[PDB]
Amino acid sequence: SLNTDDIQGDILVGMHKQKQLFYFFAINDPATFKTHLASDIAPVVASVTQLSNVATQPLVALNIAFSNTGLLALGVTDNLGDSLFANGQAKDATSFKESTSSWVPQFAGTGIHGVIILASDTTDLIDQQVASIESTFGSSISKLYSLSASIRPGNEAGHEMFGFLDGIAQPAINGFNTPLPGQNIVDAGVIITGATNDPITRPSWAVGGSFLAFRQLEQLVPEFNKYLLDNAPAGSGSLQARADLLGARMVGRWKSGAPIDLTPTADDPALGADAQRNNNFTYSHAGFDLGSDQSHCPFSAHIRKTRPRADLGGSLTPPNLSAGANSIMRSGIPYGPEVTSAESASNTTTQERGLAFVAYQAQLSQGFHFLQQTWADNANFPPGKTPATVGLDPIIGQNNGQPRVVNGLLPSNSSASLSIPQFVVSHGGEYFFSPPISAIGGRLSA
Ligand code: HEM
Ligand SMILES: *[C@@H]1O[C@H](CO)[C@@H](O[C@@H]2O[C@H](CO)[C@@H](O[C@@H]3O[C@H](CO)[C@@H](O)[C@H](O)[C@@H]3O)[C@H](O)[C@H]2NC(C)=O)[C@H](O)[C@H]1NC(C)=O
Ligand SMILES: *[C@@H]1O[C@H](CO)[C@@H](O)[C@H](O)[C@H]1NC(C)=O
Ligand SMILES: *[C@@H]1O[C@H](CO)[C@@H](O)[C@H](O)[C@H]1NC(C)=O
Ligand SMILES: C[As](C)(=O)[O-]
Repeated sequence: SLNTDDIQGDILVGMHKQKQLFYFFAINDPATFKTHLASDIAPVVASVTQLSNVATQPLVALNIAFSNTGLLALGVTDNLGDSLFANGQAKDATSFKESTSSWVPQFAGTGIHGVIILASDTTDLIDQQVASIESTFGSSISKLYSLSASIRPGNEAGHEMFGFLDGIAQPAINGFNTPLPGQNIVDAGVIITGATNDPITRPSWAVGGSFLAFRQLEQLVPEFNKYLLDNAPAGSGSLQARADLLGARMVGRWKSGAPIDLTPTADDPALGADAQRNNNFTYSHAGFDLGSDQSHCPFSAHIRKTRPRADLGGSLTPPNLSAGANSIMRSGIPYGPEVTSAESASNTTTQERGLAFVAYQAQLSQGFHFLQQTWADNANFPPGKTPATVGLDPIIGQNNGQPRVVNGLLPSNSSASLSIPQFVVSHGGEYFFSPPISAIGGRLSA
């Protein structure tokens, strides 16, 4: 099975901290960088084992990942077996029908050699650890960009910026996770490079790693909320209820985490909070035609677009096991301030906030990149539906900056289209490789 002593913590279990910093660096002096990578970083890289034990949480959890150009800067010229990783995310932007005009300039290029993920319960601890790293490495490293992120405050902890409980759904790794009801079950090699049934040849030092797809996704929260009020379906329910319904129809879950498939007309917070129930569905319903029924959940809903379940065949009763190879592990975390009074009032965002999106997978072409291009951005996915035009994912679907046509959202008429402005704005990111911990003070320091 998996050697969890040698797998970086964020890949499989997440950092388990209130605050994170994504610290994007260039390598100036490989020789000196390597010395300190081996001596100072490697020994303190947090493993899955370490982060899985409540009694061995580090004060600051550290992970580290390298871009293609970072590996080359280290003289590591081996083929990692991933062309998307090699080319970098900036080159991939066309695949997602987005312009680099909105990108963080530092992302729009291949100058970034890596990212250090620091995680801690206070920003003070993170800041001090940055100081220690910079003093240790000196001018052998340059900070190019950073992004601070945090779990949201109070009762919104674990919710993303639109207000929805996040981090319910992940693939279970066969032989490692004990699966929850409804959860997909996949080979380790879907997530971990060189692991069980990863068909791609890797360098030996890379066995136990994963590809990290980072995306800085700004969310326009006041704009989103206004759209919901303005386009809420008619009905006998209150305006707030009907606006909330439309939001949940877009996501596929209510804010509590309750899947709309299991509770189509109102939130069920007891269900949302219950990990034994809140993923226990396939999209199939007795007496309903899977191909045309959007009364439980639109074909276009975010979670349905990103894990189709019964939409791609297989069991109509849970768990559905379809499309395991297109699973991602998600370790995203919100960034930016809470929505301010003035923004709430004006419906207009002025302070950047959103999701520091992190997806892990063994093949970028099967994971994040696939979900975004082949499913979310595909107006005829899922296939074989009636009507055939599902439209785009209303959360992440992109159409070159144009409003997205999204069908199925209104319960009264599945043929009714909404034309929806983007509420998520990509500011880009990069593809990294999080190596096994042994490689950090091993090959990468040699
Ligand atoms: C800021 C942008 C995004 C927001 C606000 C967002 C929000 C959410 C929410 C609220 C959930 C439901 C929580 C859960 O089931 O765990 C979810 C699930 C998910 N999202 Fe996102 N998401 C975003 C971007 C992305 C992107 C870019 C992808 C991949 C291309 C992605 C893939 C997924 C997947 C795979 C699931 C779980 C689906 C399942 O297993 O049923 N999301 N997202
Ligand atoms: C996850 O969801 C499934 C359904 O998709 C749940 O299984 C269902 O559980 C209910 C209540 O326990 C079962 O009800 C039974 O129906 C049979 C009809 O054959 C009846 O003879 C019994 O008297 C009873 O009413 C239902 O059969 C069962 N369905 C299936 C397909 O297994 C399951 O309980 C959920 N898991 C969790 C942890 O909630
Ligand atoms: C924000 O949008 C809501 C709903 O459309 C509207 O009632 C309100 O007047 C808007 N705020 C401003 C400042 O226009
Ligand atoms: C359903 O929506 C379609 C597409 O806009 C429209 O042509 C049709 O008239 C609608 N049906 C009803 C009953 O509103
Ligand atoms: C999942 As059912 C009880 O609507 O067939």
